[PDB]
Amino acid sequence: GLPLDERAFEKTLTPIIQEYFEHGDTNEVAEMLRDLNLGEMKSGVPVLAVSLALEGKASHREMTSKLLSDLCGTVMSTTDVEKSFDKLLKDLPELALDTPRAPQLVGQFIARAVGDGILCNTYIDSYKGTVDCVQARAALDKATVLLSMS
Ligand SMILES: [Cl-]
Ligand code: NA
Repeated sequence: GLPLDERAFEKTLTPIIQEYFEHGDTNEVAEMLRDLNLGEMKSGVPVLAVSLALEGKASHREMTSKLLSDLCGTVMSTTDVEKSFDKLLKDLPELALDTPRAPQLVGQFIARAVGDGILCNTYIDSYKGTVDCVQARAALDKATVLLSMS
């Protein structure tokens, strides 16, 4: 349904993710998440990580895809991951204000998640003809293109 402690959540996880962009140890992030024992807010981690990476270096975005692959199956499930991308698609209109190419970059995050097997290959299809948001559509379309040339 609805997540709890969202505002505090962002305040607590942001420094942890930013630090990860520098040390590159996904196990450090995993330990912090085990300490927090997050409820449904588990799905909020990928969204925040992606959101911060969008405004960072291209290397941070690659490190983020790696983090998602590592965390899935350890501190969160594919179900949490799918919920995270659903949230990401919804936040796209706001994210694009700071990063115009956010849709395309989210497209790569989606393609990579499907490649790493943490996001079902039918995820994109399910949204085919169910999305009104042109930004979400652009992200899904970019993901489709990237997966065709995989
Ligand atoms: Cl393209
Ligand atoms: Na990934």
